[PDB]
Amino acid sequence: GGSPDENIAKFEKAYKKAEELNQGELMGRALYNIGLEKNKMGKVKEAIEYFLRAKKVFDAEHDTDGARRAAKSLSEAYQKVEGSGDKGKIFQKEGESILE
Repeated sequence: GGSPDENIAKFEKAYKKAEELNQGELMGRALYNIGLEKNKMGKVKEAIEYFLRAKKVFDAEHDTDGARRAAKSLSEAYQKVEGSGDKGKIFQKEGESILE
């Protein structure tokens, strides 16, 4: 297995590991990943929460990149809050994992 909401259960543990270390870059990315999992399951409004909280922690770190990155995924979500998906081919893909 490895369902997105079940992956969140691990990412919340990983968030607590980020949080005890107080490393808001990691704390932001943790909630951001959770939000991506929500968004792909159709939990758009739940995705918003996690991208807002992720972004908020990036804003504290002054990492404007991750703040805009969470806001970009927020834009992806807000389109589905206005026109929920819509009958059309949205060119989606996997999360940018260029982590060597």
